[PDB]
Amino acid sequence: INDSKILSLQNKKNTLMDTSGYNAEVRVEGNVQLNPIFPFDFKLGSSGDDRGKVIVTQNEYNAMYESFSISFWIRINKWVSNLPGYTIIDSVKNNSGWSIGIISNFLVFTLKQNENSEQDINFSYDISKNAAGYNKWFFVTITTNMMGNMMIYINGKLIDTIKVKELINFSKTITFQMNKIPDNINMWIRDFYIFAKELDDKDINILFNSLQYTNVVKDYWGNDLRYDKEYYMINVNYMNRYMSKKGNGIVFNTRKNNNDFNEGYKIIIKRIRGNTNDTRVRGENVLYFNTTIDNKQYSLGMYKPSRNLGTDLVPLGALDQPMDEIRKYGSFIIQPCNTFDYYASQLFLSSNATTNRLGILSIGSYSFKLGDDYWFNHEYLIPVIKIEHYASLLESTSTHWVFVPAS
Ligand SMILES: CC(=O)N[C@@H]1[C@@H](O[C@@H]2O[C@H](CO)[C@H](O)[C@H](O[C@]3(C(=O)O)C[C@H](O)[C@@H](NC(C)=O)[C@H]([C@H](O)[C@H](O)CO)O3)[C@H]2O)[C@@H](O)[C@@H](CO)O[C@H]1O
Repeated sequence: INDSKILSLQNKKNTLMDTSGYNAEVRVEGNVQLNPIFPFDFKLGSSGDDRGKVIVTQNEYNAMYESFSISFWIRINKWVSNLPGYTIIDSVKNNSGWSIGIISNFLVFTLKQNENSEQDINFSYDISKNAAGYNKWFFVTITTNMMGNMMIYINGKLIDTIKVKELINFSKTITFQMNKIPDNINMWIRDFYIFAKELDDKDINILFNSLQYTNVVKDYWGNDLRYDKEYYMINVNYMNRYMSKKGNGIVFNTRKNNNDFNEGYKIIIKRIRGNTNDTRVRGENVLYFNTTIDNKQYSLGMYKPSRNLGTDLVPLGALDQPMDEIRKYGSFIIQPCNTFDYYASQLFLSSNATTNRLGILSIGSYSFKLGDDYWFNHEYLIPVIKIEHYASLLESTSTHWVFVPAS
């Protein structure tokens, strides 16, 4: 409910300001970059004395702090598991207030009563699902009740709760600056809001969704997915695998460098149906995939395997196919699929480049012959389309595909 909003930090015509009506002073110092297109984020780094600093000084209010909520979008790169301690958003003055910091895989909200007494709650990201760092946009919501609980949500899901110690002096200043605690990282923020009440589960999820274009598909880091751009296409079940080729088949190989994404072939997404005013990829767009291998441009498309892999299964491969083959055998309908853990998409086989769905793109290990195979079948982990009878796979995580920018 926006009637409780008492701070609203936003980029408006390339100027950070408070749009809430309470007109807090916003000062910008040093290397702060503002994004002129959505989501209109500001960017800070950790290097230099000219490091980047946003000071928000609230105006005449702090008379409304028995319950409050803090909400914002944030992205950190490269947020590695051994990250040193950093304060990033600080509102502490004379040893009381609150603070937001990061260390290792933790983001920590600290409610500071005195120099001696101090409570914190945190979100610790799942390292097993983020081998290359948690470098994706996420939505933080912190709700505090001075006579109740102190909670943190991430992407609208509750993570950590603590009872507040019942007896605090709040600072009028909020300072966005990446300050190390006695290699270089970047930080993006947008839509930093403070509410003068304790938001509940329902309001937080309404808020969460209201700040996104739900039908704009996202890349792995949460930025808008785009046509005519090189990506690494990776399946959620097999994040430790890169795309390769054998014969006319696409095969997935195990990564040598698991702490980043720089292996295998790159795909470019090509629009067939969609909005031409921009380059963004949207749900119900129909599209196809190109990839460049040994300087020859191929396109992804179905092919007949050496043997039947299973009922209703057809493998997806890299073929030198003319546009009419792409239409019949390699056109897809994309739908966004965002989870707490990842920004992904589902891909349905298009009937002749229409929005009519014939199957779903999944993945699996199958034993058959590719390339120069002759005498024996071999196990290959391949992208595979389940035709017609794919109802059980709709909820399956094997149909969740992500796209990591390959610059
Ligand atoms: C049937 C069964 O329970 N088998 C057990 C194994 O289950 C498979 O485990 C492998 C891991 O080695 C995979 O996780 C596989 O899951 C998927 C997958 O590959 O991601 C889900 C996909 O939906 C499915 N694809 C399609 C198109 O349906 C594939 C696919 O069926 C296979 O890849 C084809 O070979 O499978 C699990 O099914 C696993 O628990 C092992 C561990 O011991 O135990 C087997 O008993």
